[PDB]
Amino acid sequence: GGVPGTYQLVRSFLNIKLPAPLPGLQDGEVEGHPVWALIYYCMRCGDLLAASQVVNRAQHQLGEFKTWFQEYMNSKDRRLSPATENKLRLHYRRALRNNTDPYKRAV
Amino acid sequence: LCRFYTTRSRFFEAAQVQTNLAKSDLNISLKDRIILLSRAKGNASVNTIGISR
Amino acid sequence: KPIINKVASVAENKGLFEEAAKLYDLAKNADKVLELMNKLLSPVVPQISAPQSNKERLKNMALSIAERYRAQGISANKFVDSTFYLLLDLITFFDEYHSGHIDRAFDIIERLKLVPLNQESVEERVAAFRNFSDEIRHNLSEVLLATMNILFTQFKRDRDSQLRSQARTLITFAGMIPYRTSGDTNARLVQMEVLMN
Repeated sequence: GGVPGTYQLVRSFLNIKLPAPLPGLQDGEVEGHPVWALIYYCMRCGDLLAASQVVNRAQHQLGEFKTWFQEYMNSKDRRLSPATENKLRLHYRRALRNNTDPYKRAV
Repeated sequence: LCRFYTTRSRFFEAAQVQTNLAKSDLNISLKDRIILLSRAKGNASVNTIGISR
Repeated sequence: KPIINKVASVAENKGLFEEAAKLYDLAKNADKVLELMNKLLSPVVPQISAPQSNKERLKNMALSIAERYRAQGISANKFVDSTFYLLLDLITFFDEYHSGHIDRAFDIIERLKLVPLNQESVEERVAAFRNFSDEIRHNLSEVLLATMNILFTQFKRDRDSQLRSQARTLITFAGMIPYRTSGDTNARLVQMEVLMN
């Protein structure tokens, strides 16, 4: 039938492994799936582009995460700049150390 | 030789070798002479330390 | 003039330097504007100036204060003022260094006559460091390394003797100067000079 795009595959992967919505998810959905689940399993499959497409359709919801992620995809060795890397880590550590969305924590 | 120079940020010396080669009477095709010149042009357009603008 | 300093004074006491500068600058109190502007710049001198960063947002206000302070011929005492325009030059030195414009960045540091490059200047440059603002001595570590890494890159590209001589100069200067992270810095400086030979 043809290997579908990593995005549509992941979407057709979320259908199975989470049939019902978990009540602890955050930042809404994207085309019927939680935005953070798509980002994680896309990065897990190794297709950062497929993950960034997900981000582009949730620009308003994800807040400042867009400019941070777009830097991660650009910078080599899967590392951000110390300055920006510091900005996000402190934010996560500030009030998101224990968030009800595990996929958000992971990413 | 030019590859050695460039990795050592000696771009001007590489541009010199490439240019002379392009003007020479060695058996070099026109298209190769075009590549040599194009590289020299790039290498001479960037700073090389110890050499005047 | 008083209340603008009163309001500027408290906001200064509450670590709101970026505001206290705008307020003190509103009352044309350059003694305080440049003082605070020295504190906000020193931490960001070696940092990477990137769009919307805290460097751009501070550098661009400092330059908007440099023009308006030259076009209007305003200046604080030479201590506060000298350091303020000196940091602005260094901020340019790293903005050129982080961009790969090695030749251009080398020329700037040479003008400042802050780091000696010929053995003859070591005695006087070393004495000057003693009375330069600590907002400058703080960033001496990153300046020596960038300058060294600059000579370091230019070496891989007579001239060899000249770079080698300058390499030595930086080391002896750093050897006679007690400063921030002199341990890691003095070691790295010596290693980069060995690879040259």
